[PDB]
Amino acid sequence: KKNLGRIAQIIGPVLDVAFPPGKMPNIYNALIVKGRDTAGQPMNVTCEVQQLLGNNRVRAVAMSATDGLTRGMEVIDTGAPLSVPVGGATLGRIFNVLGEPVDNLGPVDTRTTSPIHRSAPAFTQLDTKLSIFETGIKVVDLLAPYRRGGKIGLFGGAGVGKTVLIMELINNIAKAHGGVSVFGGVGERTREGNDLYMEMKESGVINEQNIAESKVALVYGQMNEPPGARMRVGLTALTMAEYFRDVNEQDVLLFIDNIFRFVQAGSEVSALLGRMPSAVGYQPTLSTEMGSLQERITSTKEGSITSIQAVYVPADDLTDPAPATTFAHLDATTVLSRGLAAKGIYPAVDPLDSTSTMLQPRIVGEEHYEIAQRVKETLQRYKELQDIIAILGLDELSEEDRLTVARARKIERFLSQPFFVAEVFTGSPGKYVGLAETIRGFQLILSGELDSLPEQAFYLVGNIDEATAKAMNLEMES
Amino acid sequence: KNLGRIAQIIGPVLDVAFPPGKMPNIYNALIVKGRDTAGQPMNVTCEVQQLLGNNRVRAVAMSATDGLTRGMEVIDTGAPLSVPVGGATLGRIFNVLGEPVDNLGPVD
Amino acid sequence: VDSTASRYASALADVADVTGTLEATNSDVEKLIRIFSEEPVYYFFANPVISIDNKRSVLDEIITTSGLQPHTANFINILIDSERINLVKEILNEFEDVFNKITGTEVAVVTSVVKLENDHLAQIAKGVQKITGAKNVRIKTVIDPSLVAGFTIRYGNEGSKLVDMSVKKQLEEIAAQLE
Amino acid sequence: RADEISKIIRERIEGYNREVKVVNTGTVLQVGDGIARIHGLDEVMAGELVEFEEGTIGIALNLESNNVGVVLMGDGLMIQEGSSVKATGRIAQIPVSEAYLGRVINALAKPIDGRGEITASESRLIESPAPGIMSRRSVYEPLQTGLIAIDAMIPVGRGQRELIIGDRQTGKTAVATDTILNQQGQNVICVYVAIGQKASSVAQVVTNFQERGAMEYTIVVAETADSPATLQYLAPYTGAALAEYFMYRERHTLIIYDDLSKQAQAYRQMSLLLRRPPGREAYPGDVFYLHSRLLERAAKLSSLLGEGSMTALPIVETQAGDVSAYIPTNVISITDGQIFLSADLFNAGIRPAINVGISVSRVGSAAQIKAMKKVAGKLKLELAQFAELEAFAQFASDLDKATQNQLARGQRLRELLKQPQSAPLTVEEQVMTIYTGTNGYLDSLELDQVRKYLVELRTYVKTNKPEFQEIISSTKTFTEEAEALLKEAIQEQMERFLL
Amino acid sequence: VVLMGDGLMIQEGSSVKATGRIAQIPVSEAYLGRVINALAKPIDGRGEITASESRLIESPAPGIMSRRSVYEPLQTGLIAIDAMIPVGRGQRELIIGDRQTGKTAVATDTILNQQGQNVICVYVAIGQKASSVAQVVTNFQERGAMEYTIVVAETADSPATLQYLAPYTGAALAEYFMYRERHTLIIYDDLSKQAQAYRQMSLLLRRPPGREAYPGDVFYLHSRLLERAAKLSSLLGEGSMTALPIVETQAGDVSAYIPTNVISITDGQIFLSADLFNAGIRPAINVGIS
Ligand SMILES: Nc1ncnc2c1ncn2[C@@H]1O[C@H](COP(=O)(O)OP(=O)(O)OP(=O)(O)O)[C@@H](O)[C@H]1O
Ligand SMILES: Nc1ncnc2c1ncn2[C@@H]1O[C@H](COP(=O)(O)OP(=O)(O)OP(=O)(O)O)[C@@H](O)[C@H]1O
Ligand SMILES: Nc1ncnc2c1ncn2[C@@H]1O[C@H](COP(=O)(O)OP(=O)(O)O)[C@@H](O)[C@H]1O
Ligand SMILES: [Mg+2]
Ligand SMILES: [Mg+2]
Ligand SMILES: [Mg+2]
Repeated sequence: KKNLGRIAQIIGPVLDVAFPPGKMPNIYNALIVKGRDTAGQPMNVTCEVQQLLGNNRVRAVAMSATDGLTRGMEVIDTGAPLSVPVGGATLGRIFNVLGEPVDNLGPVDTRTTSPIHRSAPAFTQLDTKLSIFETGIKVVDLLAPYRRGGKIGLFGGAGVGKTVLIMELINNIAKAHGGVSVFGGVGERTREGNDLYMEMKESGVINEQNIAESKVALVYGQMNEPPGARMRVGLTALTMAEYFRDVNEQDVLLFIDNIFRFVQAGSEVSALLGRMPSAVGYQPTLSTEMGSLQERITSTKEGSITSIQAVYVPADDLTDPAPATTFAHLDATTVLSRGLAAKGIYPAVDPLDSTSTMLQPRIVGEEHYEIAQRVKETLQRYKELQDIIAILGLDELSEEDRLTVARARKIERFLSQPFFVAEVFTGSPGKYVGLAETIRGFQLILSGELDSLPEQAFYLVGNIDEATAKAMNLEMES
Repeated sequence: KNLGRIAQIIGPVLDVAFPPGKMPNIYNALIVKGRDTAGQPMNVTCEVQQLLGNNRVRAVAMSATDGLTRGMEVIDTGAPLSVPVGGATLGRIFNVLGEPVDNLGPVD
Repeated sequence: VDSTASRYASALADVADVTGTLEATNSDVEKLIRIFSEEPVYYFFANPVISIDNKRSVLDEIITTSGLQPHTANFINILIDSERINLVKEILNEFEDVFNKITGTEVAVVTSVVKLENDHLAQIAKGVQKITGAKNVRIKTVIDPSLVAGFTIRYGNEGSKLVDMSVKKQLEEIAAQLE
Repeated sequence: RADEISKIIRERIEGYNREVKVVNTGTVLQVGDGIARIHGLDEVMAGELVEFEEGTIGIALNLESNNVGVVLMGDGLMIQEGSSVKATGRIAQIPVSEAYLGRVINALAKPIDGRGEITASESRLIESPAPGIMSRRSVYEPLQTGLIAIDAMIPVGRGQRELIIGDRQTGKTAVATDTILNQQGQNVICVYVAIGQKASSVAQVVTNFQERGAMEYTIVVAETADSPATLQYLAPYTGAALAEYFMYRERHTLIIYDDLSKQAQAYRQMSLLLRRPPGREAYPGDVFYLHSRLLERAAKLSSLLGEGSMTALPIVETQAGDVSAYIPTNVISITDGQIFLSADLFNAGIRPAINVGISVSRVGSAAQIKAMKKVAGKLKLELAQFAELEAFAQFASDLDKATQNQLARGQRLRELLKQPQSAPLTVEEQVMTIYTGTNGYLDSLELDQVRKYLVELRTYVKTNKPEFQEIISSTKTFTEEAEALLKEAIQEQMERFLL
Repeated sequence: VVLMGDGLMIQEGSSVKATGRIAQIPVSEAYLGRVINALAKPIDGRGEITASESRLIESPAPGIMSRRSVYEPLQTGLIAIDAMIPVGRGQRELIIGDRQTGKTAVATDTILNQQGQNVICVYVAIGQKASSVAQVVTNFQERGAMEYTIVVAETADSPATLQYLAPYTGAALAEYFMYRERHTLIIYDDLSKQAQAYRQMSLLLRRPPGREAYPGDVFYLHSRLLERAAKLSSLLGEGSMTALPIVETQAGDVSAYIPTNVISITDGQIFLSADLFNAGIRPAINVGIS
């Protein structure tokens, strides 16, 4: 005997639903429109109450296409927020925003479901253990080491390598991970989700037979989806991540590509809700919508989520409010560059604009910390000299400033690395580089014992030994 | 054959109110029957830019609105600005309205 | 003028005009204005919080005692459904101006220091129908002492067009002696 | 608000004690700025086509509580206020059939080529859903553009979204046109959408298709700049739904959007007239979702659906090469690769002005055939060498034979890449051109001799030794039998071209 | 009405009572060592705070006669500050920089240095990540800095009304000790995030916006906040309140609206730059601008 609504208005994906005066749905509750098409009757238009409007009327945002909805259809209030299946039944499965399987398999076991709107963990239940986390990448392990159990951001514009670098952090880590990984695809290419679903199966992670032993749950709301769906994809993936943290008490990896598209979709429907926008046309509730996602990610004293997010940066502008509101939530930010990707240095990580909480001597060690400083002191000094050498060139620099230019020109190429994922672009095989290899490889450039080698010997080699073996062939071949 | 009334004059922009059925469509020329400084008739030509709803158009004047009064009669021409064409136009300077402003008589 | 209050009142007049209840509807509209003057009665209809269902029941009882016209009872019911009861007072006042237009009547205002006689009123009505073109002319009187002796009339579609000779002699003579 | 017009209100008073359904027809309240508000139509669906008395169609999109906002497809310059409207019942469709081949067509799929009516039996939705995560597979067939610089170095596969991006007058329409001209032998249906362009410019392209027989497998969806902003916003979704009729009927399809840039500015025009709050460069927030509804419909489908594909080549114009601009950066984040046509090369006569080092493709080696994977791999590494060797060339100025050879090789590698307009090269001819230029069989020629030599060399192999074409068209691999049979013809052509 | 919580259960048409009071805070000596909310309710999970009095959350500043000149040092332990940009008791010194440049670590080292200086410290953390606030509390409590420190924490999961009121919750605590002859230090970790919470509130109240859609009274937001930090005269017991606001900039853009406002309010600024930071100069005081 649920209360029954009628649709009053349809403006895009935003529906205004007229309810009886005694009973109104609460904010964030899900509504099921009856729905109708040419062939059949789909109840697959799920809504979500945003605003109570008055005159016994709510304002809801649809999670599907609203084409084919008529003013005056029956709307069913579910009485609860949007619930999603969680647990071991979600392992190996691709989901909608609505928690519904897309992978053309059997229906999921919905004995255990969970709402997508939950409060964050309490201040008491947090853990303060600062463990380092190794990724196999030379820019990442040296100059911005990642937080085991914390938020991590990959910043950069279009076509710089956020997706290729995030597929390297799945490749190096998620198979070596002792727990469940969760991928959340928010506003990305549906082709890229097809490749990841094949990369998981080919790597043995999503096994075709005995699918309940898979340790990856995929959640996809991509570019084609309506903007109300793409707001709630990240909350569907996060609800499934925080089941394994709270109930199964496992360490969880949470890859979300892209969380900018989570913001951009919340900006599009905020225009339809009639709200007064903030700077750059963004929604006024931007820091609260963004913080409602990121404060549910933090690790508890039961389990631990590590999230690696790709944050798209519009127009290469890190001062844009949607990149800027993300920086406050992150333990490590890996800013990718376009000027480095235009050179072909990959991963195109800006080594000075990429930061970390972890790069402190009580965490990384004293040997690691004193060399991460000396790389950044070298690349800062060469950053300052690129107005003198922009016009006059190298010829007018002093003996010391030419030596800092010479070493920093070798540091920048040894920061680059071939990836396993990028073996279909270049053909060269990727190299995992351990941190013990990374610290000693930059000890040699800063001590100057490899000043005789050419600079192209350091480009796209794993160890510093491969930079030595490449230096032979450039010196040998005549 | 339609008479409208000026509803408002805000700058060069006029709003003209029409009867409910007889109604100009967009880009038609409106001829505002105005009065001059001294007291002679002089007409102001306009062009419908917006149909505002409630039988009311929004027009942008082709001349000065200085001295127009809310409630003067406006002729709907039924067509946009028609301008003389031919060999009668050669050697002549014209207005926007197709009116000769070179003081050599009318365009025959 | 074309504002929401004016827009509704014009509709109400048009339906009366069609059905030939212009005299009959006008009396009812005047009757409504007495009803909605009261702060308590107006407040009950106007506020959003009181339930709409309750409002109709009370409204129906009010209509029965009032004995309003069949459309006039609808017109208020239409206002209530479409939320515009907060501007009933503007709408009712607006209707009077529209109602004069339909008849082709005009209104005039004449003011004096002391009360005056009916033949003066009829001759002012003659002059106002002359210079205005009332199909018919109408008249109102407001006694104000702070003038000297004259009469001021006020007419037009709005209360705009004004001619007088009481103190405009004196203020005119100040402004003519500064010349 | 819009409904309180006093005719609508007056009608209401008369019928208050009454039940009614005005669900069938409606009354136009106002027409202005590309949208019409319509009282009535109490049972239209969202996204339904509505019909007017003048014949203008509109898509019902803003279904408010008393009126309906209808997005006018066309000029509303005739729609009289108060006129009656009609709920069609159908929900934003174009008719689509096999009879669209050879036809130049509108955004409403009406013929504009003056050649009569077009018969159709089926329909397809304008806003139709993209293929899902399981309805796809990997892009593996090549789509051959005939331009050597694409087909060797930025190769486009079937099902790939590839961006053609550059400044104005840099040959963007040419790369799109020569790709359509190359699909003669293949079972690929091309669709050309011209959004907001010169009508003279579209008429040249249609005539170039008639002249070369490309208009037996091509639909041209033509809006002009004189056309209203809604039809320019609509026309890529029309041309994509023509291209989805063949995709889901197991055919392969090629869609070209000329100016996705001009669709973005027509939808910006629409939404600023709708008084919607914009963002960067005054584009609204739905600008990403504008072009990602469109380009996610391009997909290599799985074998469970029949393996249709749709290669989308959108064209985006940049302003002085601003890749950081909002509309190029949105489409780069949707597209699988991009082909940068640069204006320094176009002004230097390096047509097609393809900036090879900055142009990427996501399926590089998966697209190309095994002859192209084997032969053009040495092409990609030589231009990696020659890009660094053109640097410090004038600084050194004493060019030794470990460099002066590798530079004069690299200048004639560019002469391989120059093609004339509206003349593609077959895959046998591309693997024959890249083979000779990489080995150095052109080094004794001058820079004004390589272009004339290779034309005499491809005409030699068509006529005299056609067994080279038999190997590459059948085996699709650069065989040792094919390599020797080519070298024999290189020797004969050097003997002929000298004397 | 702007809500001090999420309005999820609130029903349209339900009743709502007016409390009679404006914005009070329970206040005592027992807040020392407690991590509290913007409502001064303890969120560290260590028991209820015994508090008898109350102060107003928006209480007025001391006047011109209620003060005296700033004459006593407040040592930060950073030789770059205590020699060239000195902060005294009663002074408002802004700490302004970019992201990840040393803003908190300057301000934390100030509180840690007050170990035997006999001052009360209040750390307000507006809009800051809860694992970042829990790491600051853990660093304080390990050194014994929590013996004299209050931490007021509003993380970004909280609604915007509580982030807006977190500095006024902290400053009303500081004025409890300033008026009882104690000297107090208050750090607002991210004033820029107080203004963005106040921008959100005023844009959902449908107030007309200004530069960067901030309301016009976002200057009066920080001015009535920071003018509360003062050194009182000898008649008022001569207690002090040193404010240390923190404002981030966008790659050093002080042409931005909120840093331009707060620089004009405080009694000086400490510029931390990222170029001096990466080149080894730590703490990265950009002195010629400071
Ligand atoms: N490969 C080529 N060889 C020779 N000429 C070419 C080639 N490609 C293009 N052109 C010439 O260059 C001119 C510009 O090309 P085109 O119009 O195709 O580019 P566009 O960028 O689409 O131009 P616009 O932006 O003005 O529409 C054309 O006149 C064409 O004749
Ligand atoms: N004097 C110093 N010596 C060495 N390292 C320092 C010094 N001051 C700050 N740091 C380092 O700077 C890093 C960033 O510091 P902090 O977080 O305090 O800056 P912030 O501006 O508050 O950053 P955010 O904007 O992320 O809040 C810290 O990890 C810290 O180790
Ligand atoms: N490590 C790498 N090596 C070679 N090329 C790369 C590498 N990383 C990225 N790229 C190039 O950049 C292109 C776009 O990168 P992508 O991950 O799509 O960027 P984004 O995530 O910003 O969209 C890739 O198609 C690839 O060609
Ligand atoms: Mg990407
Ligand atoms: Mg063109
Ligand atoms: Mg900090």
